[PDB]
Amino acid sequence: STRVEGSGGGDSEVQRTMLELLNQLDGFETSKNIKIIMATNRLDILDPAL
Amino acid sequence: IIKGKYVINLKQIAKFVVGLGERVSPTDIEEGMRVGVDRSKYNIELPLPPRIDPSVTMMTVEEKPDVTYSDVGGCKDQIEKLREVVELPLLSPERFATLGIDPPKGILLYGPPGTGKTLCARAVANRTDATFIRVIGSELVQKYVGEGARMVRELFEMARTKKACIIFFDEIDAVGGARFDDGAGGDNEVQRTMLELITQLDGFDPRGNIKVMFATNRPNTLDPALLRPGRIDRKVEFSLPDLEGRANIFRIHSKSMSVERGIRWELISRLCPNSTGAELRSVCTEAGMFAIRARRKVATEKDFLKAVDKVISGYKKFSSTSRYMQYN
Amino acid sequence: QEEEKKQLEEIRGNPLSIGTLEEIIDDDHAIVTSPTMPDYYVSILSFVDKELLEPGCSVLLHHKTMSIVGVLQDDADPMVSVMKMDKSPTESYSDIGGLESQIQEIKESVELPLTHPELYEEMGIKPPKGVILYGAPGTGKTLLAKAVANQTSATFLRIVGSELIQKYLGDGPRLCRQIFKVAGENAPSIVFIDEIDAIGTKRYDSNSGGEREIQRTMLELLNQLDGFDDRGDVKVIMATNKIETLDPALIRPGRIDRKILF
Amino acid sequence: DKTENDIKALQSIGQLIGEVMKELSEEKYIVKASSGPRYIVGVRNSVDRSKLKKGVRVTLDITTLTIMRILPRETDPLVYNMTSFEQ
Amino acid sequence: REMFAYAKEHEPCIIFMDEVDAIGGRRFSEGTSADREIQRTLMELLTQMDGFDNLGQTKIIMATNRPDTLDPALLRPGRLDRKVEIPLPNEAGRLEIFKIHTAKVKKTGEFDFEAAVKMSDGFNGADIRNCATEAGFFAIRDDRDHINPDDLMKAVRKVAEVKKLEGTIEYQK
Amino acid sequence: MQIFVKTLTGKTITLEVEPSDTIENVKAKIQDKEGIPPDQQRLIFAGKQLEDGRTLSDYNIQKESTLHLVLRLRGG
Amino acid sequence: QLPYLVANVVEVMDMNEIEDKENSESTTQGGNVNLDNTAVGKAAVVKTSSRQTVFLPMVGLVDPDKLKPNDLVGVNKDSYLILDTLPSEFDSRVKAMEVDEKPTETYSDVGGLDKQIEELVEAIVLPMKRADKFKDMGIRAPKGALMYGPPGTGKTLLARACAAQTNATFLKLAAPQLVQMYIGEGAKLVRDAFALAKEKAPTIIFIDELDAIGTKRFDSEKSGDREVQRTMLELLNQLDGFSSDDRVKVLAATNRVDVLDPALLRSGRLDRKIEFPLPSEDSRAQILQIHSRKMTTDDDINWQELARSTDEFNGAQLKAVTVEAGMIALRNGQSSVKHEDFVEGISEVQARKSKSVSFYA
Amino acid sequence: FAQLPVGFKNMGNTCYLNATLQALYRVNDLRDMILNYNPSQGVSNSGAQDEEIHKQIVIEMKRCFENLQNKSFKSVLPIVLLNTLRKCYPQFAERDSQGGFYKQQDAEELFTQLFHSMSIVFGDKFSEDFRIQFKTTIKDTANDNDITVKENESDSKLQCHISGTTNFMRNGLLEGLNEKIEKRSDLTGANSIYSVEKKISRLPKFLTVQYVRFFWKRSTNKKSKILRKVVFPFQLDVADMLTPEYAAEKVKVRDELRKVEKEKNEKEREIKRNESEKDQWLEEYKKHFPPNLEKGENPSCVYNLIGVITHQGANSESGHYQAFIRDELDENKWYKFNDDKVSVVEKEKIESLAGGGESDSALILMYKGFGL
Ligand SMILES: Nc1ncnc2c1ncn2[C@@H]1O[C@H](COP(=O)(O)OP(=O)(O)OP(=O)(O)O)[C@@H](O)[C@H]1O
Ligand SMILES: Nc1ncnc2c1ncn2[C@@H]1O[C@H](COP(=O)(O)OP(=O)(O)OP(=O)(O)O)[C@@H](O)[C@H]1O
Ligand SMILES: Nc1ncnc2c1ncn2[C@@H]1O[C@H](COP(=O)(O)OP(=O)(O)OP(=O)(O)O)[C@@H](O)[C@H]1O
Ligand SMILES: [Mg+2]
Ligand SMILES: [Mg+2]
Ligand SMILES: [Mg+2]
Ligand SMILES: [Mg+2]
Repeated sequence: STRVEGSGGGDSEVQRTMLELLNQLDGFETSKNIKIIMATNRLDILDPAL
Repeated sequence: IIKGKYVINLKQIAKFVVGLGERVSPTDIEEGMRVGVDRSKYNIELPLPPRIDPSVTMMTVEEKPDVTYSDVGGCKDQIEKLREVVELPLLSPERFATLGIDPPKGILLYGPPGTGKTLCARAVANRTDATFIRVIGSELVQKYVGEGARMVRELFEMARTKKACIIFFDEIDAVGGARFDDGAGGDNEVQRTMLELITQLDGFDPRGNIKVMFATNRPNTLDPALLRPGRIDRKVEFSLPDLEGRANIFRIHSKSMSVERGIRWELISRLCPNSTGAELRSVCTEAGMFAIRARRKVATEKDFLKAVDKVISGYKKFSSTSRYMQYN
Repeated sequence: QEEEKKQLEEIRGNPLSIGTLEEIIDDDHAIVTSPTMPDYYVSILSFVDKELLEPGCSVLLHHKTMSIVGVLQDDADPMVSVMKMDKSPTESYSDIGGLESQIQEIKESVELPLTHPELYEEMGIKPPKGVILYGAPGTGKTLLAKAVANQTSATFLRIVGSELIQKYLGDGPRLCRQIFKVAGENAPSIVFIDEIDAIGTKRYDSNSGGEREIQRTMLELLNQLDGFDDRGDVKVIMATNKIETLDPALIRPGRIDRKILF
Repeated sequence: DKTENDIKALQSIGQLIGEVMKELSEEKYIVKASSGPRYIVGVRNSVDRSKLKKGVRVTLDITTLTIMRILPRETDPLVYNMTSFEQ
Repeated sequence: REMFAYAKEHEPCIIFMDEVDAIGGRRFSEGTSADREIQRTLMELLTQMDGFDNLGQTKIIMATNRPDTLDPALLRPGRLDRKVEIPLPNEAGRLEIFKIHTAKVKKTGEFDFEAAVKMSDGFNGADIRNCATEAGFFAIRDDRDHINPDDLMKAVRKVAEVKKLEGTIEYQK
Repeated sequence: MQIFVKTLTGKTITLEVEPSDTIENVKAKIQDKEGIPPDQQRLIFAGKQLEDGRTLSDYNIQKESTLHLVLRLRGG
Repeated sequence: QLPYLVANVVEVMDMNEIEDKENSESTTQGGNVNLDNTAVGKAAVVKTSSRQTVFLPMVGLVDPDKLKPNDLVGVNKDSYLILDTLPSEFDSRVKAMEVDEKPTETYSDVGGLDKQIEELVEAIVLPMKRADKFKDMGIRAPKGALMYGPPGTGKTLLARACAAQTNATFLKLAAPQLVQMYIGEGAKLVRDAFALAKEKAPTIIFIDELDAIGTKRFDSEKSGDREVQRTMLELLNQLDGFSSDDRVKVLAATNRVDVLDPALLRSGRLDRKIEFPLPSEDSRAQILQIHSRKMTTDDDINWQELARSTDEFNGAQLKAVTVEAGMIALRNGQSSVKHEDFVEGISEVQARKSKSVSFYA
Repeated sequence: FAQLPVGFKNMGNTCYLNATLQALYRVNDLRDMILNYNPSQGVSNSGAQDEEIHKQIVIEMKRCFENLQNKSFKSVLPIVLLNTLRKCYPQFAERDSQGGFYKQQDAEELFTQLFHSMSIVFGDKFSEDFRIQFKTTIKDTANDNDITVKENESDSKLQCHISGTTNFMRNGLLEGLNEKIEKRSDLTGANSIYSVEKKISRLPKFLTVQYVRFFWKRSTNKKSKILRKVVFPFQLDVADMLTPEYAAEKVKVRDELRKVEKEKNEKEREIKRNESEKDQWLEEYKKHFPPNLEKGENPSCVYNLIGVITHQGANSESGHYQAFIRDELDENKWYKFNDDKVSVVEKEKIESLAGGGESDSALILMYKGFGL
């Protein structure tokens, strides 16, 4: 209840790390296969890095 | 110790009464001392140094950095005050027996950022030939509270056994800071190590030839029981350079740099406001990058002016240009 | 080859019980604590060169009586798993093309002293260390860091700044202290901290995070960037855009030499 | 006699305590030891089936692991320290 | 677990838990791993008290130093049927306690207790016994083996001065 | 003749001997009262060793003197 | 002779001696008349540090009036039989609390503040020695005396000086060390610090810094200060009277008196409450003169003039004037401490440089 | 490449000799006198026929030392010397069962025997060089009724008697030059306890202090070895074991020499950024030496550390002595002599030899007079 005022969610901290790896992860064997499917009630609670 | 055999705890935890073999005498075994014993029959085979818990009190011990005392940080009278408290009673206790005073041990290094407090304890590490033990105060905190209490005690008593060492308490604004009570907080676990710093220093005897330097980068975060000066003897504020002090500092840097002489180092101090000693340390390296664009081997008068402006506009963009973290 | 292995195996096992090295004694001995349990007061066969090993190493002990036959070197942890690269960039330089008029203060302090130590011999003194990149987002900072790494061929570690925030206390500084000791071990490395404004805005719970967790990690990173250690060459790349949540002991010039605006 | 009694204890050996966790068969009992791991163990004709119930402590040998006798319950070393407070 | 079993082996076994605060505390579990031992132990107590084991022979006295420190299952009466309040003494309830400790001392006779003790208020019951001790420190000063009224009226006054140091404000329901 | 022998524990005991007696008698007498065996004993005086074949007048060894006893150790 | 294990006696249950017709045991045996069949002699159950329990016929040489359900014994490892009895175990950190020829500092290192000393002697030392008069009086023993007041007042130094001077056993204990994450055995460090003390009685448990186990809180939520207080409550258990706190005492120094536990405010825990002041006019001059006793001085000094220019400094600040006098003397290049250099050590160190730029003050 | 001296190859069961010789040759007068030997050096004549065996031994040191200094060599033979020693003392000439060869014992005894031989050849005037003279007062505890003054008591090295009184070397030296003598003699009383204090009345120019490490266990009846940590200062000051008079003389000379020693240690570092420069300072140093100086005396009460014999492994009954000597050209540079394996080690390696444990620990410490 202070992590939603503290970081937008403590699960959004893990999500945000994830997404930043993926910005330059387009080639590792050359092409993307592992997609990050994120999901939420509404997207107004997401971080501006998402 | 049972007087005439001893009770040992193996590290497989299992306890045994053991005697004395033929490498051991009546006087070799002490409390909390390790001993090696035989696995077919338990008997003291070889006495051993105390305590296997040390392994992260050995990651704060390293050997000395050999940086000279001919290039140092700050060209004031401030380092000679260090030379009376830290350095000289290590070199010569003869003068302090003639005075008759209890030799001087402690000192605080406090004041503005960027003033080369770590540069002078590295400079002293070459000169005195005394073992250096350097501490991060923020590595003293562990999730499971009570672990860092153990930690401090072990380092400090081990150091009384060493002779002629300096312990540099670095970054103890965390543990060594303020103290206060909460009502549902979680600060209190950290304060445990704060309390253990008060009680090892003061001891139940005084320090056994441990000269202590404490580097605080804010003179505003210190326990109010190391603020009292009885254990921290004369305490010398490392402040920002003077207008003559900046000229000296820039001359060490430019004798070490390849230049054309006939460059004023006084002028450069004038353009600057009162600001860190580290700015003048980056004037030269940016003047060195302007060397390469200009296709030089030297830095000449002109491009130092450009570099001086770069750093100054930097301090304009930020702060701590006359801040003390508020309140000298 | 034939005569070498005869007398090598004479003391080298069959099973070679693993130890972890707590401390050595200067008489050709050590005191090991095994991961299995029992400690042992081991000797040293000493054809692995007594002064070549040190605490934290994993050691080969002999299965008749435990003597240090040898020493394993090269380890990995679940804590350097996080750091190490799991890709090699497939977008190389000038796929950040445009805004290329201040890429000259990142290709003449990061790339170059590795490429030519020659030009920094002519001037002598300290080379450039560190850059901080800042501007609005969309100036390519995050890939720029990974593209100057391509050119130099120095060990590029990359650590996100939301993994330097943990939901446990005191073990944060311990993770951050590690990162630069790894880097100096490679004689050239580049460490990119992605979003070092994410250690001064992020927290978990307030009883193992809070102000304090943030505060400590900043202070730790000062000693790592320089302090007393005097480690090897680490070039540092920081991308940030909130440059007022940091200690006024890292954003001073004289550590991170040129600061670049975009 | 003070030393004769010591001989008789010495040439004997210790017992290792269990308790009857579950009856399996006539001559086979499942116990859970006070040291831990469960065993299947036997019985002498020094104990009856009508004299054993569960949670009743039993002796075992440390050289054959067979019950010879019924053993009273155990009770903490810790809780005996509490009965010695009355002041 | 074995302590409740033992209480059933031993008719009328009476169990004082002394100073429960942080071994029967709340769910906590955002601090140390130590906080999961608290739970684990706490469940044990309730399962003995209530289930296919029920205690009517055998009695629980739970002594706690601040009422609202405990898990709500320990605030659920049925294991803990009475929540008895033992007051901080009343004006003239201090007289009642003073009279039992004035028979512990050797004296030359005193029956002038009532006025002073009534308006020396601020005492708990142990401070009556410490007013005995401080009168025996005044006594040693005068070179006496006895308590007199010259010791007594100074004793209650002194102990009062030192207890102004800090107070005790804890909620009483 | 009364002489003094400083033991390994640095405590001085007395010994009653003769200046004509050999070092083997001296060492035998310390064996009786301490248990130490002669062939591990070394009696020193003046920083000079007194061998088994010597006596206690070869080096002018009279009374009120202290010999310093130290013990042997093998290897090579 | 070695080896032999070290154990505790779980309980004693006691089987009959061999003189009956029907077994020599308290339990019943399958099969009747037996006297040496499968019935054994007197029994004790002991717990081995190899971590099991063994039911043994206890050695007849070891009298069963020596066994207690809580006593530490020898057990022969090879075949588990009580060999002997041994004194009770203590943890290694608790064995170094003892004196080892502790130096005294006596009242010759203390000038000024006599009143404090007097209270200390009356509280601690005399109820030990004059413990009969105390029973005559008809009162109960003190469990300890508190010392409090600002940092640097001299508390720690007193405690050492008096305990060595009168020869009462001084246990050296520091509060955070009892807080360990072995808790239960780290709480047993507390238990054993009393266990040692009851054998080594009368004794003074000087705990330096009492704001770790003297915390205000015992209502804590969602944090690990609930680990911390479990070593506080065990101490308060051994200051509840089941005696073992009647000659076993406590000195405590604390630097902050605002956060002390309400169960330590009460008497029966800490009873005598000694304030340590800011020194008076005269007292400051005495303090200076105690540090100057060791070293050389000129005979043109006057401690009263010095006490004018010091304004209610406490003892740490006055130590830092007397040493700083002799800093300056070495710095000029003498070795004779000038009577003028006391004056300059007062200004040089006040534990503060200047009074912070004035521009409207 | 660089200049480094040669060592002895251990035959096996010989190290007790090889280890000791190295330390002795560091001593400046020692190496000099063996070189400048003539077959015309005055002997301490009172007769005796082993004076002639002593001559032969000194020739063997001279040629060992010539081999050692010259590079046409990588191994120095002890074989001729071993043969001479076995003739000289017939305790080294026995035979072990199930072990083998010629009896192996004792670097302490060996240094004693070597100085004995040298003092016969080079006279009693050479005996004074390492010999210490004491002032001994033998005096009753309370009022004196029987008193004797001994200066004829003497030694050639100190015996630091460990009894668990060591954590520092000085303490154990002080409690083994302090003692209580119990008597078994008739006075007008008997068994009077006498306090004896020996104080040094003449410093040696070369100091040796040996740690005593052995004990006879009487509770098992078998030899053990004491193991203890004893820090030894490189710079040793013996002021407290001298009488006030003698201490006053040497401490005043010491403080002036420490002024010139300080002045060198500053100048050395500057010129960096050698032998001749030391000689320019030597001519300055000798001027502060007292005008009443005599033969076989340190001009100071301070000594510096030039050798440590270490003994490693398990029990006594066993031993392989390696040794540390300090370079003769340096002052913080030490050579490790592990038979013919010669290497440079630093100050930190010397510090580590304080001991305790199965590790290297000290038995003998060689110093020498004149601070620097
Ligand atoms: N006075 C100075 N002269 C020359 N260089 C300096 C000076 N002060 C700082 N520097 C430069 O800055 C670098 C880092 O400074 P350092 O790590 O010593 O910080 P600090 O002064 O202790 O401050 P803080 O406590 O605020 O971190 C040094 O390695 C040095 O090159
Ligand atoms: N100025 C630019 N020119 C070309 N490509 C750009 C530019 N800015 C961003 N990009 C592209 O956008 C993608 C991600 O940008 P990157 O993460 O490197 O930038 P950033 O500045 O750190 O911040 P952000 O991700 O929020 O844009 C990459 O495909 C990168 O090439
Ligand atoms: N009356 C006095 N006379 C002489 N010296 C004094 C006096 N009072 C204090 N001192 C000196 O001041 C020093 C500091 O006080 P001390 O450290 O003993 O107590 P403390 O208040 O418990 O401090 P802390 O908790 O910070 O260790 C003493 O060690 C002593 O040197
Ligand atoms: Mg800092
Ligand atoms: Mg971005
Ligand atoms: Mg204190
Ligand atoms: Mg109570």
